[PDB]
Amino acid sequence: ETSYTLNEVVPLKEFVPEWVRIGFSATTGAEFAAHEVLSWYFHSELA
Amino acid sequence: ETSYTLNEVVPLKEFVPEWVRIGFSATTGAEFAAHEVLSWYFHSELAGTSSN
Amino acid sequence: TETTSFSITKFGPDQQNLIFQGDGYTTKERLTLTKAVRNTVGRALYSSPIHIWDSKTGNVANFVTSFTFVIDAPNSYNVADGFTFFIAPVDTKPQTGGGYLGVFNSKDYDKTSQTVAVEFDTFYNTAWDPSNGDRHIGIDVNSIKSINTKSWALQNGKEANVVIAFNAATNVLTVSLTYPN
Amino acid sequence: TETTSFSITKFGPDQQNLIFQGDGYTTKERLTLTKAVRNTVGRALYSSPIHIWDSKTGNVANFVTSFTFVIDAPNSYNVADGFTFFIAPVDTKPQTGGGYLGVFNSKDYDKTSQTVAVEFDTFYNTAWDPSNGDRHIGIDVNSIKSINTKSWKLQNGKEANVVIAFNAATNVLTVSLTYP
Ligand SMILES: CC(=O)N[C@@H]1[C@@H](O)[C@H](O[C@@H]2O[C@H](CO[C@H]3O[C@H](CO)[C@@H](O)[C@H](O)[C@@H]3O[C@@H]3O[C@H](CO)[C@@H](O[C@@H]4O[C@H](CO)[C@H](O)[C@H](O)[C@H]4O)[C@H](O)[C@H]3NC(C)=O)[C@@H](O)[C@H](O[C@H]3O[C@H](CO)[C@@H](O)[C@H](O)[C@@H]3O[C@@H]3O[C@H](CO)[C@@H](O[C@@H]4O[C@H](CO)[C@H](O)[C@H](O)[C@H]4O)[C@H](O)[C@H]3NC(C)=O)[C@@H]2O)[C@@H](CO)O[C@H]1O
Ligand SMILES: [Ca+2]
Ligand SMILES: [Ca+2]
Ligand SMILES: [Mn+2]
Ligand SMILES: [Mn+2]
Repeated sequence: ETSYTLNEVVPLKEFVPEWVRIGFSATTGAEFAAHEVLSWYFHSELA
Repeated sequence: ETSYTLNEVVPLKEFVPEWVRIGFSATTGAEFAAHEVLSWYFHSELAGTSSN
Repeated sequence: TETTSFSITKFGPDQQNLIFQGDGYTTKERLTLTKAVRNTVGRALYSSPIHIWDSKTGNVANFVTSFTFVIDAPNSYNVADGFTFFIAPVDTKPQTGGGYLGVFNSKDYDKTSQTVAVEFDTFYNTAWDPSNGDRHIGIDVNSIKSINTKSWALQNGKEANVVIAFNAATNVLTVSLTYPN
Repeated sequence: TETTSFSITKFGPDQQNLIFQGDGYTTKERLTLTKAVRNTVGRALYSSPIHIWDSKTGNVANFVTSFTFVIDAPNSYNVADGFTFFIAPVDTKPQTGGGYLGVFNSKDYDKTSQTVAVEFDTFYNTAWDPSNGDRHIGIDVNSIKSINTKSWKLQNGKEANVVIAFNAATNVLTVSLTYP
């Protein structure tokens, strides 16, 4: 049922190097929870 | 337009590990030539559910 | 043209095409980044570098990614810190934990960071999170203080499917979280 | 399911998703494996490992690769040694050069190499090559002496397009080389 969306103009080229690595991070501090990923799909194309 | 095709049954899981790296090699020795690649496309798909 | 694609539907014990950092490991068909233990970091990165823009040409990449994750906390109030999909330099190693979500080290813009991350933040860090104190989705560019955020109700233990897309023609980055209930 | 794909239509000078070995590098949008120079070896490997089979289910993967390549000999006679597309363990390193194509070290079957290669051999080596002396495409599993060969006439300086496909259901490896 429930969905959430966010959109922003983020000129990526101005912030990140031409080659990058992508992935996931998760942390806990004084409080905690397990963070687990079940599947992942990615596709990119540079003309 | 001239083509050559070759087919062979080769049972891969007998010859390669589960995880591999793919690539090109080219050598020259006493005799030689430039060996280049101009483009490459790859796609693999493992069921790990069905078979295909 | 250059294209990079991959999909891992069930992660498995020797998932050699992922780089695991901190406490990330794969277990029981899942990528487990953190266990419900206090104060740890876990990260996982796709093995190949991907070309996101080209200097010669000015061309930036279009991309799309989707993944389903589970945050499993002890109860709905003691949950922290969150989860992130980030894009960083090729040699990125874990940064500050806790509320910095292992990707950043500060609330002020730091051009050296070179990290854009979409976060699913479950803990209100008064020094930089929105004044409503809600759990939230956000886009972080080079700082843990998000340039935009949307409030989100965490459903503890439920799977959430996320799509993140970047349209290079408009530079709009879009993220959708949907709980299948 | 696990899939892995990429395409590189033109190789840039900083091609970070490939691992380069020996003399390989990218120059003027091409990947250069050897130059028209004596005794070198060049290899380029895609950076991710590829889950080609799974010992838990026993499933094997289907795959297609296609590439355009060029051999550019001094002239059509004095040409050696050839080019290879290979699948090897994740830690693969260059093996013996010359007629071993930087990928095998023996004419004899070695199960520890764990490489299968599709070669496009432009030099005849008496000890393991088709006695007819022809240049040829071969399918090599763990030795440089192919389990199957096909003669092929080299058109020097011409772009060849090859498709290599593997069908897990029949375990058939297909290779097609076509000159336009
Ligand atoms: C106001 C004040 O100053 N209070 C002091 C605290 O400064 C002091 O330590 C900090 O505690 C923070 C939270 O304090 C809570 O308690 C006080 C009063 O008891 C409350 O006033 C305060 O509001 C906090 O309540 C906690 O609040 C949070 C929200 O802020 C609640 O979560 C939700 O909140 C929303 C909105 O309020 C809503 O109500 C939800 O329903 C609710 O659940 C939470 O329920 C409530 N309970 C607790 C137990 O706080 C901590 O946030 C602060 O930071 C650590 O933890 C957070 C969360 O995981 C991280 O985001 C943060 O970055 C940081 O992470 C790492 O934590 C570890 C462990 O503490 C740190 O490691 C230790 O660090 C030491 C030096 O700092 C040494 O290195 C040591 O070896 C090492 O083990 C690590 O450094 C942190 N990393 C980083 C980068 O920061 C921090 O702990 C507390 C201590 O009791 O006392 C208060 O009075
Ligand atoms: Ca927080
Ligand atoms: Ca030969
Ligand atoms: Mn936040
Ligand atoms: Mn041969």
